[PDB]
Amino acid sequence: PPAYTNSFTRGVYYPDKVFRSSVLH
Amino acid sequence: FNKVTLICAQKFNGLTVLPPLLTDEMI
Amino acid sequence: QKLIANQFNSAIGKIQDSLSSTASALGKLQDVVNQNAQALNTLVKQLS
Amino acid sequence: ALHAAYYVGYLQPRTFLLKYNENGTITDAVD
Amino acid sequence: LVKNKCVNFNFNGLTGTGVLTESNKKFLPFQQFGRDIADTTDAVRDPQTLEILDITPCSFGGVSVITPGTNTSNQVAVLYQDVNCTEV
Ligand SMILES: *[C@@H]1O[C@H](CO)[C@@H](O)[C@H](O)[C@H]1NC(C)=O
Ligand SMILES: *[C@@H]1O[C@H](CO)[C@@H](O)[C@H](O)[C@H]1NC(C)=O
Ligand SMILES: *[C@@H]1O[C@H](CO)[C@@H](O)[C@H](O)[C@H]1NC(C)=O
Repeated sequence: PPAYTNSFTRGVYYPDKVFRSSVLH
Repeated sequence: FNKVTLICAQKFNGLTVLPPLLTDEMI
Repeated sequence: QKLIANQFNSAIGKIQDSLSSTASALGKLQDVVNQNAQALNTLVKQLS
Repeated sequence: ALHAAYYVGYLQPRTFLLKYNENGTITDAVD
Repeated sequence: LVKNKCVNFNFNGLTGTGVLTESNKKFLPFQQFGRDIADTTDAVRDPQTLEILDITPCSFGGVSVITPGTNTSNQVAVLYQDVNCTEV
């Protein structure tokens, strides 16, 4: 049986190769 | 002048920002 | 006279503090500066 | 390798608000 | 590669036209471009040798023509707004 659990915040990844800085995007 | 706040960031497309005739030193 | 001077000298002081401890006094000025810049970015983004 | 946890999510078309940092590393995000 | 001098360019199919300079903009190992609040290409990294080049628009400026009224002289003094005096 699948035992769920709480992802929290994981799973973010640089959506592109662009660089930015200090910029909420 | 501290409590208030890129200038060339919006100058990419002809959007220039002519300096004011009176300078914050004169004012 | 003496009293008033103090009241006035004191009174000046608080302004520094009113200004130092608070960013919300200058909202007006602070705003204009936004709305402009605010309106530029919009203008720029329109390029894309 | 048979003689250890692991997980699975599923990606969804969310829109996030990233926050890059000076070095350019995402230091936070908001769904 | 040329520097400090307005050039057309293409990098890796990224194109644009600018002044490619030397920049401390520490790009990420896999990061290709840079960009900027206005969403305008800024730094790049030289695909061959890996380094952070700025970019920079060309010049613009208006051209203002200062004149005492033609009634007085014919002598005008141009003013090139917002450049450093070379590209003249
Ligand atoms: C970037 O990395 C360098 C490495 O030492 C560090 O000094 C600097 O504080 C870092 N800045 C950010 C915003 O990550
Ligand atoms: C300017 O020159 C015109 C002729 O071009 C003349 O009519 C006028 O008197 C001059 N202005 C003054 C202030 O003298
Ligand atoms: C102007 O250009 C010269 C190069 O001739 C450069 O050394 C100087 O830093 C520049 N200064 C300004 C204010 O643009």
